[PDB]
Amino acid sequence: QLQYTPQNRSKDNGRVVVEGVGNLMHHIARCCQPIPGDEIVGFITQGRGISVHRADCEQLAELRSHAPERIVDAVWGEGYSLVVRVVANDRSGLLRDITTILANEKVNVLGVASRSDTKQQLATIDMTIEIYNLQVLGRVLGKLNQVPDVIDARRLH
Amino acid sequence: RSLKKGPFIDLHLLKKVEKAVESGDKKPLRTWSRRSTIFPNMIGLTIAVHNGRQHVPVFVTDEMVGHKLGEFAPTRTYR
Amino acid sequence: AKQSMKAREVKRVALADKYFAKRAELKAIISDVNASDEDRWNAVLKLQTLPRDSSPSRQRNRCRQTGRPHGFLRKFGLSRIKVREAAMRGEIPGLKKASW
Amino acid sequence: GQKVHPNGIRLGIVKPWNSTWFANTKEFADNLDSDFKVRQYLTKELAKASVSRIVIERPAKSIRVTIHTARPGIVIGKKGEDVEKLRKVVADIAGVPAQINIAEVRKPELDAKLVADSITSQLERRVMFRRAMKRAVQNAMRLGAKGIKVEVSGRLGGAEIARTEWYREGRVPLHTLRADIDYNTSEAHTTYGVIGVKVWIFKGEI
Amino acid sequence: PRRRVIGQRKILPDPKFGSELLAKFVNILMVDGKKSTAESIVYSALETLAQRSGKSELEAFEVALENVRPTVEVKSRRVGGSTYQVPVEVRPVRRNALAMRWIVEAARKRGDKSMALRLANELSDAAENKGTAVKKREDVHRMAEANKAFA
RNA sequence: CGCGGGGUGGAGCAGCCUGGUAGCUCGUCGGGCUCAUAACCCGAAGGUCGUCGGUUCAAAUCCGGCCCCCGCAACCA
RNA sequence: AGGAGGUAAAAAUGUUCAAA
RNA sequence: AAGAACCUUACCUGGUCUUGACAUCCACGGAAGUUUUCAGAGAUGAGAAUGUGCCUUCGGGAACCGUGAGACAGGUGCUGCAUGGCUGUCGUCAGCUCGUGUUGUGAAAUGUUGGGUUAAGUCCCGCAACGAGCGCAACCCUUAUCCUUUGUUGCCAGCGGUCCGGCCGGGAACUCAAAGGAGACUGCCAGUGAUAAACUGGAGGAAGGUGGGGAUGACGUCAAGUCAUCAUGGCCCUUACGACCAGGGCUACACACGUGCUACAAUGGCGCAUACAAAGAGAAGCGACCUCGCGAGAGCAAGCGGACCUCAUAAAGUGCGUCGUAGUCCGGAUUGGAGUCUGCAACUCGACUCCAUGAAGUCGGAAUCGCUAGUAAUCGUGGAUCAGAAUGCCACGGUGAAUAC
Repeated sequence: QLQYTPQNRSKDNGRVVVEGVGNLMHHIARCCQPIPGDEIVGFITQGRGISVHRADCEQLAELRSHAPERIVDAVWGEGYSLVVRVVANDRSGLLRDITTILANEKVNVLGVASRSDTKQQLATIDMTIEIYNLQVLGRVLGKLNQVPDVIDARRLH
Repeated sequence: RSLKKGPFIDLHLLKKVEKAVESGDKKPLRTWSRRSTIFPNMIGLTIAVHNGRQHVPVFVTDEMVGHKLGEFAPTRTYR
Repeated sequence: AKQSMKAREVKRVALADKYFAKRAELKAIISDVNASDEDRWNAVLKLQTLPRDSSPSRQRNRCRQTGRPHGFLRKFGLSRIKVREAAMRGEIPGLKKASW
Repeated sequence: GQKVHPNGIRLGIVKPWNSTWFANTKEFADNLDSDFKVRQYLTKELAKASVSRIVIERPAKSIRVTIHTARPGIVIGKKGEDVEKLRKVVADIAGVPAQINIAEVRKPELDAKLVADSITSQLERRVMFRRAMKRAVQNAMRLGAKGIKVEVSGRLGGAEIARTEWYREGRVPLHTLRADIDYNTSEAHTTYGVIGVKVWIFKGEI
Repeated sequence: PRRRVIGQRKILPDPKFGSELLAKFVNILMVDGKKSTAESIVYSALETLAQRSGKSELEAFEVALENVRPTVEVKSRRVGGSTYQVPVEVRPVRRNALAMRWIVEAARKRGDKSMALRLANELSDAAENKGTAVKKREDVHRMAEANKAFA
């Protein structure tokens, strides 16, 4: 029910400075989820301007095998938006266990990417978010690797 | 269609281009001239035409010439 | 309307006469079929050098009193509101309400 | 609201245009605006001298200026002193010699404008409006005007809601074209704001 | 009018034949100001009628014109309060007038090549009172009959 | 435990019985009349036919299980 | 003018307070 | 909104300035102006040549420039239910009032009601009403007939000359042009009507009972609209809701609606030929003619700031021929290509041309609109706005009905 504001505010920009200049139309790609820290590598799509693909990655490398010349460099100016996989044992209110932590833990909860099937007692749950502060990322990983049903809860890439 | 003589452009960009020419296809341009036509000696350049708020980039290719820059930076966003 | 606008307009008039008034020549004889050489190109390229305004198309032309951009009459230089406002007063020479 | 301006509808009948002259679009609007300029400037430095109407004539590059006032003696300063002071500042605003003619009107209550601002003057004094109206009215009627009618609108007295009032005496045939219905206005500023003042005066015909 | 019992507009009779009624018949076909063409269409139809009829025209027309001319009409006057039909004697002016209106009417339909020609066919069919025009008049006759109960 | 009936547009009912092509009423929507609303008038969309599986070339329909809903029964004990 | 007989189916509703 | 590419522009994004784009006052330095280079999107910012003139009672001069400080300045910020001016409107509807008098305790009434009549509280008459005022009418403009005036760039019969073109002498009758007047008054007669108004018919008359049209819009209503034309009381912001600039937007597009254009055709399209207007507009404007281009236009270049010059062969219509009822030679949207003009500039977003392309549409549900006369209808011409940008608005004539018992 809580599932625009980012694209309306990423338009506020200042978030990327491409080869010495910002203000260029751009967007973080869905195949890397670039994070503020370890810079990036940018590619120029025909329309929709620059397509950042996070520094070092295959699809970005595939482009190198087509029009590598178009590819460009940039930084971050000023950890919004990312996904996290939390494959875990069964559930038993575990869906609450993720959320229980997340609640007033603050961070955005638009990553309704769960998938409970497999063969064994191991539901595959994923979560895209739009966490703000980089420090917040760390507290989550410590508070989410802990969970008993959880066997893995870290930066999906 | 328009202007019988002299595929028009604004000078500041012309020199901006020339400067980039001898300099080589490098860092993207800061042109605000959507009105300027695209001369052949601009191919490969990753110039970024202003867009009223955005300054969207465009990777010039041969065909992108007689066509004015504005055409590659749509203004209005829809749906 | 907004003293700034009117001042902006007269600024346009100033730059208007200051240049093209005797430097419309560029697009004139130089942007002509006689010297299609780089010279004509010099014309089309030096024209921009001239301050954006000055060029007559950039003379919005307002009412001489109220300054309302719309409904201006090139004739009296007054916006319909004022031209009427004065015409009734008996201001404008020979200008009674027509009745043909 | 919708009543035609009395002064306008009779221009080709009785009321002479206040600014007689001639020109062409090539130099018309200029003469019209400057005309307004001098009339404006005088409006300023003559409002204290009770001007009635400033007729302007534009003959042979020259700018003549007939001035109707009830008190020429104050308009003239001293031996044409302030008069010429005006012709200076006038031709200064026209870049052309101005023959400043001053004509006295000797029936101060028989003009619309004068009476009008007589009222605004009174509202400026903060005198109760109605007294002022009935005042000017009786003055006119006893001064021979076959007709008179005045109106005031706005806060008047500072009412929460604006009103409108009017008195009349004698015939004022606004539809009878030949009727010489003088008509003038003079907005009256007050602490609560602007307040309308209009005055009709009927005298003759043909 | 609610009042102005205005006198009627006198007209300008036909330039070709002498009938003023002919001219009127031109008018009730004259779309816009193309009165020239309307007139063209008129004489044409009369010419061709005079052909197959073999007769005159000034009167080869009336034997056809009479056929559709109404005898009585049914204006919906509503005496009493509630509304119903009421037959009434038709005025001679409105008689031949409305008659022409109908002829031209069926003529506007049943379009062939020429307007004039399809109309020629009409007037013929009217002479044999079998045109659609008379059928229209016949309809008015039935409305007269069924409502002949009223006055 | 038992026997019978039903689940169809947002609501109520058809149509199933006897295989191919689902209609009615209100309701929703679009326009009109009205100062405005309703009413009224014009026009329009809307239903994977409970779910799964089966039978068949084809299943709203034939057949079986499942979930729902109602009915009749649960006697001598 | 003295008098009699004939004369219109259906058509609901309008939030609260408010000025010399 | 009598015309959004920029400008406009008030909005957005971004980059910018603060006593400032606009105003005075004080002081400080300084002609103002002129030219030119870089950077920048531009604004601006940074350098550099040049200029440095009439009071010289000479801090000096007016001006103007830039600088400093502050009074201030700026606001298209809200508030039309704080306002003025202005406007629609009911509605060109004939109504709406007042004086004194009178009636009634009074709210009020009578006047204005009544019998007639009128487009009308228009008019006559009667009446506890008598008069007056706003309004009706009329006075104004336009238009219709005639006379006078004067005769170009107008017109040109009759005269003479003709390259039969008012082209040329020449003409003031004529068209016409404006100026001045005549004329129409229910004035004449018949009739009706209370010896009244007036209505009905005719005579004459260009014109007939307000001839046609316009102008002019009562007391007021809706606290209608506009505080964004303006002006204004409040309030509100004032290193920002102010000021500059660039790009953008006001042109978005599943959808709904008002007002229009253009069609669905055969009284029509198309082709060739061909006749007949009025109204206007025009100077950093209208722009002949001639040449080039398929054309929009281009080059060249008279005339004109105008009864002469230019826009400028009006179109329907007319004659002849064709298409022959099909989505068809109808339709012209859409779309590609190639262009022209405007203007720093035409992608968002102009107009117009050419080649091609060639959709919906075969007279439209319920419903509903205008219109009685040169109107409806149909046809084209023009103008303000305007660099450019009408299917809108405004204006002009052409053609030309039906019907109203």
